[PDB]
Amino acid sequence: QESVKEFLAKAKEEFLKKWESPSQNTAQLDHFDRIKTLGTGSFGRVMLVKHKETGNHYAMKILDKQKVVKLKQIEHTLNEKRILQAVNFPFLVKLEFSFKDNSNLYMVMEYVPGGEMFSHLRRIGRFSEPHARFYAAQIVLTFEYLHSLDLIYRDLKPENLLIDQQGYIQVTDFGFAKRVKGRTWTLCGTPEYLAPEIILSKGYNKAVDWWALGVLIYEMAAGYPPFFADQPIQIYEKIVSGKVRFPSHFSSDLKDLLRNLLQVDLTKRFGNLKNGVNDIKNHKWFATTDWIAIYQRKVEAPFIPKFKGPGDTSNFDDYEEEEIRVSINEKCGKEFTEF
Ligand SMILES: N[C@H]1[C@H](O)[C@@H](N2CCOCC2)[C@@H]2OC[C@H]1O2
Repeated sequence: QESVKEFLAKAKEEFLKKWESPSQNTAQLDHFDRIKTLGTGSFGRVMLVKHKETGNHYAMKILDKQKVVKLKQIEHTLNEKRILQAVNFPFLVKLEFSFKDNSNLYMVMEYVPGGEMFSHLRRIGRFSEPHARFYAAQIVLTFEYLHSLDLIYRDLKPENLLIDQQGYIQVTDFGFAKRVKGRTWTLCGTPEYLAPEIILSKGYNKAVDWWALGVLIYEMAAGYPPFFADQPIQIYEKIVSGKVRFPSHFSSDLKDLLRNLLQVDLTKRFGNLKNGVNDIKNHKWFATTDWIAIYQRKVEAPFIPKFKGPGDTSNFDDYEEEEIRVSINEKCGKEFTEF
């Protein structure tokens, strides 16, 4: 399809230019006012901030350099920043500024006020198949783009997908993404979404992102993921068996797609065969999908989140508010020279 070949050829040209010449130190902390904590992890936090000169709102990710080294995430945090300053796609969150100081690394992204897809899924119960299909088509197009750049994403799940002001998806949380020619080996991701070859400590490739799409479409349509248990070891046993049971309300076309995405043998899995992503785009479950209209954002979305303005935080949840302290001395300077 010529218009798709030329689109992706140009996409890769523009990605490589920025990849080979990354930007650095494009703002500083006292250019912003702090508003609220939006999310936390074992080495970082995300805060809503407002730029003092322009008044624009942003999601500022703050990573603690000393905890990054301890949790062994140095290369991952350098992957994340380099990838985010080089990509450009309608359904990816854009990096606007980055900088560092004596204690922390900072990535400043556009703020999306609609909240995480996870919150909306749990409030509604499950998404109808047309509603799940609209979100899934945006993930297929985003993976077609990323994989053509030799990037793997490695953390697809509903908590990492935001719903925007037009009801469309924005993928965020690029902390495990990596540029990969061939195979890679790091153990990372979230237990319920891991493909069997990751659990078995094998060299793996972009097929793990297509497995995770199968898990996501099942979770959107059922209300719960296909493999669950109280301990990760029990989750892993179910995954590598891959025996999966489908609710009776699933359509026959949906069950067929999911059996081909949740294929335990990676050499048989849709998205990893000779025809690549087109085995997915041409599947009967997507027969009603206008792929061009979705990319151009001309389709009316299933619902628009309720929010009052660009600074509204009502769709995110409440976290303890702690300080952003910067040490008087520099920490881990050498390890993050390239950030
Ligand atoms: N070639 C072998 C593969 O494991 C399968 N193929 C994967 C590539 O695409 C189509 C089918 C199928 O099962 C046995 C044989 O044919």
